[PDB]
Amino acid sequence: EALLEICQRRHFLSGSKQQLSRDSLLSGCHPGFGPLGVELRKNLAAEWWTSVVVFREQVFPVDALHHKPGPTSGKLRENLLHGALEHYVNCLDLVNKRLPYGLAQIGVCFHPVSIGEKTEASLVWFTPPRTSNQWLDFWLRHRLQWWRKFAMSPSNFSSSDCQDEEGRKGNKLYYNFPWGKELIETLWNLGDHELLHMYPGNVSKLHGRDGRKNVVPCVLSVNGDLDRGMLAYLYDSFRKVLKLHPCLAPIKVALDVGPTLELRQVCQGLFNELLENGISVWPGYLETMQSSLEQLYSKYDEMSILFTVLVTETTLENGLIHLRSRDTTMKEMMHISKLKDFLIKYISSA
Amino acid sequence: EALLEICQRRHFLSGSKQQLSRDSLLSGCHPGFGPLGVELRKNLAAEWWTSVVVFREQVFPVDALHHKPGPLSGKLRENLLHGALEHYVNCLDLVNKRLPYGLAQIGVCFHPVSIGEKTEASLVWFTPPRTSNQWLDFWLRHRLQWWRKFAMSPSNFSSSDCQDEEGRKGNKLYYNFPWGKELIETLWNLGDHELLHMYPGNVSKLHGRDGRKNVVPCVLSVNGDLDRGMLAYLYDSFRKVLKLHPCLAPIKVALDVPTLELRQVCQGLFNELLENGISVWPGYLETMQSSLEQLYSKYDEMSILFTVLVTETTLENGLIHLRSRDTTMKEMMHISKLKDFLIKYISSA
Amino acid sequence: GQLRHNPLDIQMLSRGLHEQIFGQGGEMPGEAAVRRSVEHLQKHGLWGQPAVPLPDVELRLPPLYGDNLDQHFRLLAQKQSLPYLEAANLLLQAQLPPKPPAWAWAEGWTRYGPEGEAVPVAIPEERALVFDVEVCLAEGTCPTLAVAISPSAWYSWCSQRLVEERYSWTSQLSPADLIPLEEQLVVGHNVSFDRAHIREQYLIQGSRMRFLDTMSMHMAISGLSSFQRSLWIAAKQISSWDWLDISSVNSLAEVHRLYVGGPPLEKEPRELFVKGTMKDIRENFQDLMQYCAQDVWATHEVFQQQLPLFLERCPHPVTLAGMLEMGVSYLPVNQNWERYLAEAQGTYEELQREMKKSLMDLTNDACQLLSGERYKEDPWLWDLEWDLQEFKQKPCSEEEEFQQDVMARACLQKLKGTTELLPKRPQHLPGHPGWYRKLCPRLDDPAWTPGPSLLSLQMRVTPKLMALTWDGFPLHYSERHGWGYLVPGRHHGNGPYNDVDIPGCWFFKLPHKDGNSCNVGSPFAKDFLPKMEDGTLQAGPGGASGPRALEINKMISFWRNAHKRISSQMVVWLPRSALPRAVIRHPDYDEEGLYGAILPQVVTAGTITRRAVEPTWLTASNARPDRVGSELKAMVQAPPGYTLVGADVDSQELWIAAVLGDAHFAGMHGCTAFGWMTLQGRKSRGTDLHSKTATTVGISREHAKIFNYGRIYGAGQPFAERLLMQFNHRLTQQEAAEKAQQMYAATGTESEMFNKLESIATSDIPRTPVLGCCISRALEPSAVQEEFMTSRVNWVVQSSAVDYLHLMLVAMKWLFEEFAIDGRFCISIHDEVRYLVREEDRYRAALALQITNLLTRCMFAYKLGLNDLPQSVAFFSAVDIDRCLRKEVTMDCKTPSNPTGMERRYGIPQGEALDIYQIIELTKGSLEK
DNA sequence: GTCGAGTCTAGAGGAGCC
DNA sequence: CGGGCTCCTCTAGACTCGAC
Ligand SMILES: Nc1ccn([C@H]2C[C@H](O)[C@@H](COP(=O)(O)OP(=O)(O)OP(=O)(O)O)O2)c(=O)n1
Ligand SMILES: [Ca+2]
Repeated sequence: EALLEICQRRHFLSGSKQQLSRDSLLSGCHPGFGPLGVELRKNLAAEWWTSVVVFREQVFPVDALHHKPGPTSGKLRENLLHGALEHYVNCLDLVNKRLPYGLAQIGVCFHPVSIGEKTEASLVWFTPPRTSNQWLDFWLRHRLQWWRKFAMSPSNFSSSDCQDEEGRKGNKLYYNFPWGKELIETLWNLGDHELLHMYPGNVSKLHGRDGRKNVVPCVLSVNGDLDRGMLAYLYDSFRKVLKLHPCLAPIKVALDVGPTLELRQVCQGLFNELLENGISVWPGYLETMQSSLEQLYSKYDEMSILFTVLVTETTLENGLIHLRSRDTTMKEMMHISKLKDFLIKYISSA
Repeated sequence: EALLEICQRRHFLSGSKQQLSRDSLLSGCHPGFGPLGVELRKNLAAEWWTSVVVFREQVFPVDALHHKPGPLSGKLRENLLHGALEHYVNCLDLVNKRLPYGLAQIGVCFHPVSIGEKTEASLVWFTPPRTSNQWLDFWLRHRLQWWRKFAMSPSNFSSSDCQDEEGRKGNKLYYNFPWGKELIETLWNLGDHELLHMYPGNVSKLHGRDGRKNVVPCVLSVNGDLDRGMLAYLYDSFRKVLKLHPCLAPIKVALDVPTLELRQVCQGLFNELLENGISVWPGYLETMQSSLEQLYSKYDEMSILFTVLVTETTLENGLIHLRSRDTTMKEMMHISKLKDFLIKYISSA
Repeated sequence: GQLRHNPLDIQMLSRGLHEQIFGQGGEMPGEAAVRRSVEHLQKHGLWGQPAVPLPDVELRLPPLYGDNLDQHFRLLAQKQSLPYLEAANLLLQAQLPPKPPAWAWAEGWTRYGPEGEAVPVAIPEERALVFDVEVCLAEGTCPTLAVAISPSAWYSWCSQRLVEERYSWTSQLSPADLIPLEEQLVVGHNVSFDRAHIREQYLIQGSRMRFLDTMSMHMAISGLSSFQRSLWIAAKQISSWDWLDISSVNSLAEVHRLYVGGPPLEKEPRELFVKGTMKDIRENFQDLMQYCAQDVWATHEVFQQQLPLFLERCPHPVTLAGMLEMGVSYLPVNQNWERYLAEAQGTYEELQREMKKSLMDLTNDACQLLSGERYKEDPWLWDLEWDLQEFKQKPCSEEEEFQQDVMARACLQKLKGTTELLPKRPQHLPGHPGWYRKLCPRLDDPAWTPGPSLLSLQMRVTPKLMALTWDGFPLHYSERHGWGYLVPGRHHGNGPYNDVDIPGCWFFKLPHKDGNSCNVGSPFAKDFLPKMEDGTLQAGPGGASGPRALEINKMISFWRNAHKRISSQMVVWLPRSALPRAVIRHPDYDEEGLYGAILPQVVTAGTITRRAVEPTWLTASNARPDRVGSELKAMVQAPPGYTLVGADVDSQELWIAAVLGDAHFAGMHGCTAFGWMTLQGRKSRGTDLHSKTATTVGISREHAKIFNYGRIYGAGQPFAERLLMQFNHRLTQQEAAEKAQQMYAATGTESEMFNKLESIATSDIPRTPVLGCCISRALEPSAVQEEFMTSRVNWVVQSSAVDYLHLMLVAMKWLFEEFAIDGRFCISIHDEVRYLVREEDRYRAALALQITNLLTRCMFAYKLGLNDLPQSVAFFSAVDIDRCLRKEVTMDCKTPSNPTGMERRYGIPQGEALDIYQIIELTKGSLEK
């Protein structure tokens, strides 16, 4: 229960212990995450987007409405697959009817538990039937590597081949939570049945190009839970330290001062620099209720803050600022001019 | 009507032409957005976030659910204010009982029309009554500057002062669409009434340090529409060319095209540009080719900043044709200086 | 009656085949010899054992030209290699004008007439050449320039990538990117390398150009062993040293100093073609081409001094024909090769980062022991460098907000300009300890990765970081005695060592798989995985963290040591025009696919036993479910319409040693106990000697091969015990010694083999008992006395196997040419022969290979005078007919990089292994169409 | 004008093949 | 007394070269 209390103290999970029952967190009946939790979820979404949509020439974003009107009134969505399949004909025009191509979307879906809300990342991968199993294996490996490369213990991310009630091939991704393995991502090799049902009539519209051959694509659907993924990463990260990934740490750097007026302007300039660079900074030069250095170090360790920048009296003399990392617990004296390049390189090369 | 047709064709808006209408776009009942529209709204959200939450130590994200349980049988949320007000108590501990602070959020809000879903950017500012109107005017000026920053004609982003029935000062930002003026944002000075209603009694928990004394802050509402903002920017940016601002345009460079070696060079340039953070449209994958005029028209209607062409001469010298959306002036530059040129151009504006 | 038996009741060859091969007129062994053999067999308890007859085979063999088998083989080899001997003699009678002073700066080939005039020609157009090729290593594998020596005129070649400056060239090589050459003969020092840059050598259809190698003939005439090479190099800087003055290493300078002995060879100090760019080559064109011409001239002189000696010491034409046929290796590939490279590299990187995550976490958690000087209490990390270095030192309004931002930025900029105060060279992590500094790359590195990325299990601090323990004792490294562990005190395993002198501790080395003399260099070897699983070797964290490190090390060990070789393999992708119509019209042909080939750079005679040597393809691991990228050979896939038809000889050295011992004892098959045991056994019943050993001792059949071949060539009983304990962990030290005495002191069974081998070895001029090829001049008893005894005794059998390979190659080429079999030689491992045959002629190729094996066995028998051949070894057990290249036709090649197998990831099906009884039915017993 | 960071070679141990 | 090959990574030594 130490992880939940640390999340409460560092604003990852809101509410008291009553609302922090792990069943509530898994189901989605919990209240919203804290600002640090929101930042961690946003980092996960950004990394997922970079891995799936940005670096693929055939994957495009898609916007699916949160509600599904009609057949007797409308309902709220439970999966992102339906809305993405609703845009297949329209998005065929982007890739000039070439296969494979994908539609991706990160959003919130509602399922009965009380209504539990889950942040889900989906990828509908229209493929010719010839290489559908090959693409399923490739996406299994790719998504498993994506989950593992941000984890301190990649062995806790596993896979399991599974068959649907109709015999459709598929795979399931799990994380080894302390209580048990909970499903976090599911790949199904759905055929053309969903497309044919959603588009009754002529199959000429759905004809994609497999090389020089027209064919109806096989819907490889990938759905991943980002709230449960964030909780899994919080468990994986957890001297009490949340060793979140440098590309997933909610707060990259916390700047503190150890000449009240001059150091304030120095820290303000460094704050503006790192921010414009693209690095979110926790202001540690504003806390009137100052504490000892060890207490600040413990607080920053519990907050998954990668670096603590210290501006002292000697900084004005020679420009050297102390810099402590979350990993070795050792700080290093580096010049102000070189701080932005070092931080950017540390974040990018991670 | 031509702009909406271009947006539908160029995947700024999804759905059929008949479904997409002005009223549906302004009410949130439209079928949705295409990939280009999604990326444009994402750029808008990123810029708004950088302008509000970033560059400030007092603004924090808000995580408010889409439904409000409990007796009014839950209902879909209509605004992001209630989540911030519920997080008010914990955020005071977050700021270590300081004052003032803020709780800004971008999310989908549900409004009856049918079900109308709008992406709204709100800003709940908690300030002591001593400096209420000062912060209200500060937020008004900063929001108007942000709206006018990307506008080709910033005179169309109007601002007005309106008084509500309750008798509270407020502002209403607008955009001058061709048919008329539509509300894209609204500011109100609600006060502490909502917080008192949501926390009846025991005002000791709501006290914050306004310097030395303890005060219960007021509530400032700065609520805008990012979907209406996207439409306003599209109308302001409209030879059929969508002159979007570089910070908002979804696709920066279009890359086109011995097929094998040219494809390899284009793939290397594509990887470099993507790794450096520049979105590229992979037009070189298309075996079918059309007139270069058609390519330029397509890339202009897609609000693409530049079109890069790799040809046979590239292998020998490394020069690539470069075409500019704004100036329509072609030039030859070395393929190893394209990334730095694009980064400098983006940073410049 | 086709069934025949010898006086020892061993089933001999069928009557028809015996009459076709041996004819008639053989001499009976005599009553005394039969009595001796029966007495020996009854003494060893093998005369009363029965045997199940094998089905008889009736074949209409191709007409043998000569009066007997030896004359037939001589005629075949002379017909095969007659033009090439003439070209070599043309080289022997060649005089050239001095090299031109002004080399031509033109693309293509240039012919230099008298006085140095340069004439552009399309090709040298000659029958014999001396060839050297220079390649800009920093640019790729495309050839840069080449100079050729013909008896008439000099020739020089310059590439398009050396005369023209371009922004970027294509990285996928093509026949248009190679040197255009081509009955022709090409001579070079490492001609295999120079062969790989010829445009016409990558065609699917074969060519009549053969290549002669200077290193191969040097090894044939006066070669040196690896230990001999080391001793030669040490002496250039065992009581026998007469071999030094007549031998040298394969370096062209040393070879020219040996065979010619003129002025010392001139070597460029800059080495621009290896450690330089294309601009340096363009600036120093004349000097580099002059060096190439000098190397060509030295090679020509060495060839002139070597060829008569090689013909003297290897007078059998089959030797030369097989050395020429062994240098035309050809391995087809496709786009699956590129995909395999990508997948193997990706899997290697994934496993590497998975291991490095745990390693970096352990290292980072160890930096906290610096605080409070707590490292003195850690048994693993009390002797590292924990020292830290010091750093080297020589509601605001709009206007108000803008002014505040400008002032903050200017204040930052003013303090930003203080960079001149600090030294230019950035200090590498002064704050962290020294052991942590050594594990971190510097920021100047373009491939910088955060954290201690420069860490691996092979380093000397990893076991201390992982707190590996042996029987509850922390691991300790001794520079004198390798690894080990510290027992508190002041246990008997591997003995104590007082040299470490650690206070109040004892040092015991880890058990090495090769005895107490060897030292363990890393606890993460494959031999320590059973000890990690058992529990003697444990990690401090415990659980799966420990064993997973060793598992991943085993998985990625091969790719770590072979990715540079495999990825850098010179692949030339043939276009559609160069491909045959059969490949294009086949259904499996892919329009978007690639079809190329890899030419192995094979040194035909790189061994004192005249064996072949290839850095990669003779070291290529077979597919395994644990080693990453172990499907290397499985990626050699035949083009559409083609199949890789080949086979492996069964129990080669065992049969050669047995037949030699029998011929020494009496002129019959199965005279000695060892020969009788070798013959009595089938491979379909699992009763052959390797399978019998694998049954008697629980080790696998490959371990049985290792055990038998060690016991043959002088391995002692302690070696047998160590091998048994290594390959079977259920055996104890006392139990393993029982089985060592059971197969060593109970042998004499193999006395005649030893007698024959020591008779050939101690002879003044040792020769192969089949083709008469002599041993290297640096191994004759007059030069080495009693030294190198094991090498010399093994040389007889190994060179006999090489002669077997030569005979197989000659016979296969003859059968392919005579009956119009569409195919070519693919690759030959030391006892394997792969042939790239069309799908329509796979069974004809199988029958041809069976006939070749029969003829080679009969030749081995006849040259020893046995005048007959047993039916047990007269044919191949099974001939593999598969599209890809793998040890067995049924393995699907499942790998960490190839998890779905060859059938799912690629389109490769499983082939068939067919015996003679099935090949005859499939082709009606005739090789003709 | 002394000294620390590259550079290079070499030797050992491990690991593929037959 | 196994034989014949292949090559790698790591560590130590020697060396050099520049920076102060
Ligand atoms: N450790 C080894 C392995 C092999 N060889 C030699 C002896 C063989 O004659 C030759 C061929 O290798 P194989 O292992 O293929 O030997 P076989 O052909 O006898 O194996 P099998 O017949 O069981 O396929 O290599 C050796 O001396 N020592
Ligand atoms: Ca064999």
